[PDB]
Amino acid sequence: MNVYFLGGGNMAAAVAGGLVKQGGYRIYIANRGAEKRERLEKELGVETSATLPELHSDDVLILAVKPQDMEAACKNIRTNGALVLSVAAGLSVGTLSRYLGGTRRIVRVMPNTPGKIGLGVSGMYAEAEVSETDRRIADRIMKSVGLTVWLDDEEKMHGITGISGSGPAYVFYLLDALQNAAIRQGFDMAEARALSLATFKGAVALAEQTGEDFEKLQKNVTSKGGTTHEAVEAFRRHRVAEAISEGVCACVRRSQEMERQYQ
Amino acid sequence: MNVYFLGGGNMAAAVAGGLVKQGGYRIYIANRGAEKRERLEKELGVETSATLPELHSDDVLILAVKPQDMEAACKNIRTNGALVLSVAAGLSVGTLSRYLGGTRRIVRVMPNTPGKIGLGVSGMYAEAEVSETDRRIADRIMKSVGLTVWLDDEEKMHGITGISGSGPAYVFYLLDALQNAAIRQGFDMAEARALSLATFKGAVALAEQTGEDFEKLQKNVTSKGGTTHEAVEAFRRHRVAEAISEGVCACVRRSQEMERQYQ
Ligand SMILES: NC(=O)c1ccc[n+]([C@@H]2O[C@H](COP(=O)([O-])OP(=O)(O)OC[C@H]3O[C@@H](n4cnc5c(N)ncnc54)[C@H](OP(=O)(O)O)[C@@H]3O)[C@@H](O)[C@H]2O)c1
Ligand SMILES: NC(=O)c1ccc[n+]([C@@H]2O[C@H](COP(=O)([O-])OP(=O)(O)OC[C@H]3O[C@@H](n4cnc5c(N)ncnc54)[C@H](OP(=O)(O)O)[C@@H]3O)[C@@H](O)[C@H]2O)c1
Repeated sequence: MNVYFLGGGNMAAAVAGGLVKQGGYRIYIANRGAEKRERLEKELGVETSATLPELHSDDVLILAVKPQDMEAACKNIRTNGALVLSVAAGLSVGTLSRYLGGTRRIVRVMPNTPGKIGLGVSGMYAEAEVSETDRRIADRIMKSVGLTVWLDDEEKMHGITGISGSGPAYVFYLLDALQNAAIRQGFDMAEARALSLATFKGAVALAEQTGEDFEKLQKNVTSKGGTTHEAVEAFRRHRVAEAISEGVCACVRRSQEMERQYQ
Repeated sequence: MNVYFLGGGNMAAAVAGGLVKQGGYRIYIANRGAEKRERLEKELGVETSATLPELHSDDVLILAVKPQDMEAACKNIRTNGALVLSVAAGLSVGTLSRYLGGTRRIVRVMPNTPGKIGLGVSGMYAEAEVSETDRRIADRIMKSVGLTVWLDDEEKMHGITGISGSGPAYVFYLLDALQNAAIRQGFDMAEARALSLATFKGAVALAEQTGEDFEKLQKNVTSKGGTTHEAVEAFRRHRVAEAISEGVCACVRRSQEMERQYQ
C-alpha cells in the first residue's frame, strides 16, 4: 500500500522513517526543494519527487506541509477518494475538506517530535462518516512512531497540542531548570546536565514501571520535616504545578486563535 | 569478595540486587527483623542474618540503616579494617569514623530510588587518605545500580541530595502537574496519565540521544507568536524554573540542618 507524503519536512520524515521500520508500505514523498529530497533518498531510501503522481482510492495521502502553505499545496491535488491524513496544526477536518474539494475521507493527526525516535504521542480525530477500517489504517500508520490517542471531539485536538504537542518543550524547560539549580549548588555544566538528565530519566522509568499514581509516588518519598518536603513546599508556595496548568491554557488559547486564521 | 550490608531496607535491597546482576560478589545482609530477611532470601537469594559475622580487612561493609539508628547499630561492630561504604544521609565521614571507632577506610554514597531499577545516580565521596583502589571497589559497587558522581568536597553531598537525591520527587510532582493540566483540558484520568508519562519519557529520550543543550532544545521548538511560546512565557512570568532552584536551596538547607544533628 502506497503512502504519499505532501511535504518532506521533519514530521513527514519521522513518520516515513517509522513506516520503513514497520515494513510493507510503499513510501513516496513529494517535496518541491531538491536539497531535502536528496537527504530522504540517502537516509531512508524512500522514493521522492517534486510533485505527486496520480492518486487512487486505494492510496494513503499524508498532508504534511505547514498550515499556511496548505491551501495552495492542495489546490490542484486530486485525491480520487484516497484516504487522507493530515498532521498540520490548526486546520480542521472541514477546512481540509474544502482545500481538497469535498472529500470527507480524512483523519487528523497531532504528532509530537519524539516520534522522530519512535517515542511520539499522536492525538487522532476523524468525523463519524469515516469508517472503522480507515481509522485502523490511519492508526497503524501513526503507531509506527509511538502512542495514538483517539478523540471524540475535534476540539480536544487543542488539548493534545497543549499537553503532548508542546509538552516536550516544557520538559526541556524543566530539565534546564534542574540543571541550573545544580550549577547554583556548585556543579560544573557537565555534572549538572548529567544529574538532571538521569534524575528525570530514572523518575520517569520508575513511574512507568510501577504504574503508581504520580502524586502517590511523590508522597511515598517525601517524609514530613525532611529534605524533599522542604523543596516540594517551596514548589507549592510558588504554585509551580498551577503555573504549568496556566501555561497549558495559554498554549491551548493560542492554538484556538491560530486555527481561526483558516476557518 | 564479601559484601556485608548493615540494614536490609530498600537501599540495601537495591544495591544487593544490583550486585547480584553484576555477578561475582558474596552478598550477606544483617537485618534484625525476620520478616524482611524472609523477603530478601526469597527474592534475591542472598544470605541474611540477624547479626553480622566476623569481618576482615578483605571484606566490604555497606552501612544502610537510618541515620538516627546508626550510632547504636555501629556500637559494637568491629570492622577489622574492612572497606566501609555508607548510604546514610547526613552522616559525614568523620562522624562515621567515630561511630566505628576510628577507621578512616570509608567511602560515602548518596544514592536515589531509581537505583531500584538500575537507573540510579549515586554521589560519592572519600577523604584523600582513601586509596584509589578502594575508591574503584566502591565505585564498581555503586555502578551496579546506575551512574556514579565523585565529589571533591563532602559539602557537595548536600547538592546531590538537593538535585538527584530528592529530584525524583520533583519529577513525580511535575508529572502530576502535567497530568492535572490534561484533566483540566478535558482528558480522563487514564489519558491524562498516559499523555504526561509519554510526554516526559519521549522528551527525556530526545535530550539523551541528541546530547543537545536543554535550553537549546527548548528554543529549537518554540517559534515566536506560536503555541509553545505562550506556555513557556507563562512559565517564565510565574518564575517556574526559579522556584525549582528555590526548592532545591530549601532542600539543601534542610539536609545541612539535619546533618548538624549528629556532628
Ligand atoms: N511539532 C509538532 O507538534 C508537530 C505536530 C503536528 C503537526 N506538525 C506539522 O508538521 C507540518 C510540517 O512541520 P515540519 O516541522 O515537518 O516543517 P517543514 O520541515 O518545513 O516541512 C514542510 C515541508 O513541506 C514542503 N512543501 C511545501 N509545499 C509543497 C508542495 N506543495 N509540494 C511538495 N512539498 C511541499 C516543504 O518543502 P520545500 O523545501 O521543497 O518547500 C517543506 O519542507 C506542519 O503542517 C505542522 O503543523 C508538527
Ligand atoms: N532515598 C534516598 O535518596 C536514599 C539515598 C541515600 C541514602 N538513603 C539511606 O538509606 C538508608 C535506609 O533507607 P531505607 O529507605 O532503605 O530504610 P529502611 O527500609 O527502614 O532500611 C533500614 C533497615 O535497617 C535495619 N536495621 C536497623 N538496625 C539494625 C541492626 N543494627 N542490625 C541489622 N539491621 C538493622 C532495619 O531492619 P529491621 O526491620 O530488622 O529493624 C531497617 O529495615 C538510610 O540510612 C538513608 O539515609 C536513602
